[PDB]
Amino acid sequence: DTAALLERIRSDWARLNHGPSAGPMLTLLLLQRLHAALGREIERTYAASGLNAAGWDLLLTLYRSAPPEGLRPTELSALAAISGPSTSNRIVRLLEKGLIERREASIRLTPQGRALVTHLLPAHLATTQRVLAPLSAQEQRTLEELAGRMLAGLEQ
Amino acid sequence: DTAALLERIRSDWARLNHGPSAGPMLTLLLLQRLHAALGREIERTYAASGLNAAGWDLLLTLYRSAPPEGLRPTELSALAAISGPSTSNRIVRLLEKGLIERREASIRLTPQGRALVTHLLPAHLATTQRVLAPLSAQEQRTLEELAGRMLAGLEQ
Ligand SMILES: [Cl-]
Ligand SMILES: [Cl-]
Ligand SMILES: [Cl-]
Ligand SMILES: [Cl-]
Repeated sequence: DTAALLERIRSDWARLNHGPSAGPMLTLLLLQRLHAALGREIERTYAASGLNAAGWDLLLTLYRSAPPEGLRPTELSALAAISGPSTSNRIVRLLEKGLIERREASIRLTPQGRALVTHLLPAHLATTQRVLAPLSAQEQRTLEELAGRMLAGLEQ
Repeated sequence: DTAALLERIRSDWARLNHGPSAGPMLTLLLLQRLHAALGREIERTYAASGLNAAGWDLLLTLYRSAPPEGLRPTELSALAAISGPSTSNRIVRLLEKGLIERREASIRLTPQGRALVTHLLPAHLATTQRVLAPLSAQEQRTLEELAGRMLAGLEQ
């Protein structure tokens, strides 16, 4: 908790120097902690509906980005916020739960899946704005730029 | 990939408006994608040693932050970058693997655990600097501040 013990972690890294700065290690630690904390907040929107983060992401991505016929698996992953083994049986599970359907693959929301997102979105949108709220307009755009810029350097 | 389709995702959110801006949703999507991509890069340091992200984090946190007697479970979680169900049997597994030991709990590196981190750290440190490399001194510190600032708002 806090920046309480960033100083402790900073001085701990300094002891490893035996005769450069700790910024990069601290910055990544902070983003990692931020990723977890953001997870917690965003989760509340849909935890009671029985969804997890991978499930909500897939549903929401279809809601915003699927055309009426749906999205194919390549497209879908390219448009979703979350990828990786974290998302292994998300489609299987959501099919199971009646919230998405297939057609010819090609995936879309069922009516129950769409009403569900429609009902949660206002709170998801509220939480999204609330977690960024400590930051101004510049700052938010700056965060945007730096993240895109870092992210660009790694996308290969 | 790219900012190629941020514009697609931005116009997709705009269609949801029926009569505010998409920044927050895009910013969080970007941090989420960044978290995954960073994961991939950092992973290479220790994937061949058989570690995963939770395992490496625990070992490294001891390396930098444990005193000679080791760290108790509260302390350890407070000093580590990663928390949550992601880290459930990390201690069990690392004990199993001979890299950490207990004593009276209280956890520390075994000699094999310490040599392992000692050997990987240079590459972990290299990767850490490399993924932040697209950004300047200001920028890195700015990212640091904004993340801490967001993270502070959520730590309760
Ligand atoms: Cl994140
Ligand atoms: Cl999204
Ligand atoms: Cl991250
Ligand atoms: Cl660390």
